[PDB]
Amino acid sequence: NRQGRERVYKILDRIQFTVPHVDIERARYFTESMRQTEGELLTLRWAKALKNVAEKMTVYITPDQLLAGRVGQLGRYGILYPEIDGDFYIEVMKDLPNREKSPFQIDPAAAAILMEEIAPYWEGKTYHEHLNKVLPAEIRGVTYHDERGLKSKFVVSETSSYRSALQWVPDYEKAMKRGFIDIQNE
Amino acid sequence: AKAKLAGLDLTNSVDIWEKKPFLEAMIIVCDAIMIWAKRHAQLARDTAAATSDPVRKQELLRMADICEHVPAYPARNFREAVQCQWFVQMFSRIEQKASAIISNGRMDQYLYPYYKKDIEEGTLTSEEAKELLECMWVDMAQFIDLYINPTGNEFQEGYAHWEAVTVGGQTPEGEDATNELSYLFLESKREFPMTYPDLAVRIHSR
Ligand SMILES: O=S(=O)(O)C[C@@H](O)CO
Repeated sequence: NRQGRERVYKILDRIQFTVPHVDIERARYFTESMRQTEGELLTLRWAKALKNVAEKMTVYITPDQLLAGRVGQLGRYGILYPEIDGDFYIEVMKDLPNREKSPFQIDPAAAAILMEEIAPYWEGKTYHEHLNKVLPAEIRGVTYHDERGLKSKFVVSETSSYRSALQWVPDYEKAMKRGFIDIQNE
Repeated sequence: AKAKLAGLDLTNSVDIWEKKPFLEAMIIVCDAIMIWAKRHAQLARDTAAATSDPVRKQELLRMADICEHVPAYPARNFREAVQCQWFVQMFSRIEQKASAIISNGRMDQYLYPYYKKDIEEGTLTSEEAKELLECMWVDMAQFIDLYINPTGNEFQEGYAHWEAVTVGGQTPEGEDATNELSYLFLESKREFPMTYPDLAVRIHSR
């Protein structure tokens, strides 16, 4: 029932029926900053990294949108958080496009930057590697099937190595009522 | 450490993480120094077998008995007490670079029960005790504080070191703590002049 909805349907028609792409820019510019700020307060490193992303990443207006802003290329896309689970990239990226559940495609140039520049930085540094490393022997059995912790046991499953955090709702109202100049002045 | 570990509640949400890894570390560090000492006992036997001089051979053999007992088990006499001390201070250097090189504590106090007993029972003389302490000094004199960072080098130039040995002072009950060993340390410093050990005396109003 498309009467009066020419704009949204034109946007949605172009992307429905398409395989999502892996966009690497957030992860690239995040990593580029973080590797220079090691040892500083983590949220300070993180803010500097987000500023690096804000300055260097491609900015976008989706064709025909009234809203400005994406965090990755046109089409359906996802982005990367190697701080969580970068130790999986070597095992998973090759199989992403043929994944029975939720396939993704990755462009060859993007994959080259991902595996040659991004993933090597995060070796020995990911949250997943650290958790797997230190988990008490009495707990491993119900947690991971394998010594690298790449396979869950699906008995007592940890869920912190595939996401940064629980769900969250920020205070949007505060942002629109005050603006970030006033928040910064605070 | 093992007993503390058995007393944790390893069914609760926290002990397995907050406390057990520390007690595991303590169990391991106790093995470390004991393993190290045991390898010395065997080195002494092998050295004894390769040594023709009968006297030094017996010396090396008594050394092996000593290193088999201490620091794993309580010292039984002055010679075991000193070699225990020696293992702890040398393994402390392996542990870390404590400023000034690790200090030696109130040697005249904690060695005195061993020294008095062996003296009385005729297993030890004061000349032999003094020789053993002086053996400590000449091997301490071969461990040189190595500062790489120029700041450390210029704040401790000339291999500056202060491996303090404390004699005299007061007991934990606040009476004078002078004993025969206190005097022995001062005699040895006069008789055997040398830049080791850093002999430090506690003074009080009495
Ligand atoms: O509460 S969370 O475990 O972060 C996510 C759940 O709300 C939706 O998947």
